[PDB]
Amino acid sequence: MKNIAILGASGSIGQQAIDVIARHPESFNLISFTVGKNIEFAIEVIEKFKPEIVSVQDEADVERLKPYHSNIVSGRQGLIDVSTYEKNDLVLNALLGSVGLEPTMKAIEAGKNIALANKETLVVAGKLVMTHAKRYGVDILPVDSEHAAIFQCLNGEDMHKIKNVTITASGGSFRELTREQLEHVTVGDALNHPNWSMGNKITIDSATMMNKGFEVIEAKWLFDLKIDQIKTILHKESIIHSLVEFVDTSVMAQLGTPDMRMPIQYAFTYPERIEHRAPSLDLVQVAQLHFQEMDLDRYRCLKFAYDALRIGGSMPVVLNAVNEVAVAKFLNHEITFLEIEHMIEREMSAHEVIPDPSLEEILEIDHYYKTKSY
Amino acid sequence: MKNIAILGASGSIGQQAIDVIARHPESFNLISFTVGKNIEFAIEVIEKFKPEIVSVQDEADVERLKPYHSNIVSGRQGLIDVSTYEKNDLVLNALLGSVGLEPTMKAIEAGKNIALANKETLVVAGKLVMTHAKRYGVDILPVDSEHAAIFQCLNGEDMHKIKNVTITASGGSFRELTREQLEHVTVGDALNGNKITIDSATMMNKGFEVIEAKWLFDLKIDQIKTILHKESIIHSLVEFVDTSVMAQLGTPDMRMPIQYAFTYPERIEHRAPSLDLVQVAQLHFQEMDLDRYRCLKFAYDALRIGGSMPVVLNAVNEVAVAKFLNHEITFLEIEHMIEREMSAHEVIPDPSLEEILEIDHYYKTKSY
Repeated sequence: MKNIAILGASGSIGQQAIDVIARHPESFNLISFTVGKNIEFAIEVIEKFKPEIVSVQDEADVERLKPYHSNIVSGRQGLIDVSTYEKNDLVLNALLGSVGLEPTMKAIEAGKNIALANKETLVVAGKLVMTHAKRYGVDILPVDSEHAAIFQCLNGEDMHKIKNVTITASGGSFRELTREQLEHVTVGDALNHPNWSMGNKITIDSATMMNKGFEVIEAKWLFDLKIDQIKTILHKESIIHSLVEFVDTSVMAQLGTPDMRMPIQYAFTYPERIEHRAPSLDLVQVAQLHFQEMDLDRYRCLKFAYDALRIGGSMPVVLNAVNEVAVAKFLNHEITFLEIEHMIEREMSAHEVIPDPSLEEILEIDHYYKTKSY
Repeated sequence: MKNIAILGASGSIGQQAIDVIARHPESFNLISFTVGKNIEFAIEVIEKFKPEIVSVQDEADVERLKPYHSNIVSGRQGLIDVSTYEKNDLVLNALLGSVGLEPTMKAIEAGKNIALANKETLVVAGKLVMTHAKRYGVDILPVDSEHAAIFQCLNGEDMHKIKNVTITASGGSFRELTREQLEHVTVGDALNGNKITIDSATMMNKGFEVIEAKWLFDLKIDQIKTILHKESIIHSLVEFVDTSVMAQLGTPDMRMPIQYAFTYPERIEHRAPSLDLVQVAQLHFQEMDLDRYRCLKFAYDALRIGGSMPVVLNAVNEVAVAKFLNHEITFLEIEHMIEREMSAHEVIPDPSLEEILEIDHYYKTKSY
């Protein structure tokens, strides 16, 4: 019976993680969690799971929870109180943005294994986080589909025997379009009404392939890979999630339909597996699987993520921050779709690279590109 | 540094294993081996490799070898002395037929890991072999693409968390032929040693592999599945109880499994062209058609029934393939001969090793 902490429990992944806990009261206990401003959700979680400590973003909201619980904290410190809570066995960091960076580091220092649902953490601070995890002897477990897949291919294997790792990609919303059709695509072409659904930024990143770019960067640090060991391939059906070729030329692959709960539960159970009630993949129904060569002239954003790996240092911090700014301009109809990549490329070209930047320089650089004039 | 024993070193498989050893002198050591009448080859191997003990089939060829002497034994007992040699680390059973059955059981009782280069051992006697190996904490690796795939999917995993295991199959040389077209198949058509070739066209080979997997991974019959996969790139899949699916992929190949068996559970470098999924472009999957591939269905019947039934399956298939090769019966008569002998068999529930040998000898030697 292991104690789970959830940072950012009211977001989409946090809620799926709570469902996993609810579906296995025999194996998991929610010992601690945080929310931003969704106090009603914190209330329902407290009554159902009786965590031992809970954090909110605003000091002002602590009084709302006092009638329900004896130990409420708030603010930037409250994330640390929760992430370093001494009864935690595993800390799921499903915070979005740079905010989850500090709490992860302090959790590692306290000796807690981390489940990362936060893509920024290893994109902007991959070296920093992984060296810290190795020094303190904790595991960084992915709860993302491609990294979960790679993680399962390497279970029981010696990392030194890896020849290379291939991440699959759908091709995104616009995969069917000609490169010239891409000169005329509108945000409407990617999203019918932005306010209907969640995941708008993520849809854009998948259409530009920045999403796969970020996953290449994370994989490089998560599994301590050389840059020329990390490959991609276009895979229309997204049934095969990743492949690993070993030095004997044997290739392991992880396959599945897209249930986002499976990697969450795997992170909670690793190295065990427990039952998950869900339909099984049926390859006879799938019938065919397609593969074709990644085209980096078309998906230039993925090319930029490899550039940020080659250059290293603070360059992936710039890539992530400017991508966030550019996708938001795109969503609010200020720039064309192809202007996303020119904006990123222009900012990358002018950036003066910093070392090996520290945690506070990473935050500085992140804030600068988010808030500068364009 | 691993001490390798080879039973049946004279055949192609034996020769392949010796190549593996010769190419990795830092990894392996040919410590003991077995030959059955090719004394010439056995001298060469003694010349090159420093074997400590050798067995020959005839008590009569023992003299020709003691000038070249390593310690030499012979006959049925010789196999057991090689198989259970104390310095053995892992024994490659490449004996063709029933003669490999008792040497492996006593190797298991001596605490030795087994590589099986023939499907007979676990088809006729999977129950017995696995029970022993379980009691003695011993690895059992069939030198086979599909089983090497499954073993790799299980790296770092719990066999108890298996939901399903799926074996893939191309469909064989006649996959694009209709059951009506099979009426006019010929030996020449089908040859494109020789018995193993027919078993692939007929799908008996995947049938045998289904039977081995059941016992190897201690699976219930509904947990062992097959699919038709034309490109033979995915070699097997394992679904776990969380519904995650692991698969092993590659170009179809045979140099890799012996080497895999020798290094298991380690991997070492192998120089061959890498799988290129961009060039393959497409992977196809279809439901397995048991009315087209009746030999596969017979394998499953033998599992459901259990006991001596798989012994009969294997024996009659060998007789039938050989009579097809000698042009006494049609390609389709293979499946009919198997069916009838199966339908008439009176099954023995938990046969001893001795009863397995009698049943196999009976169906091999009776007239039809």
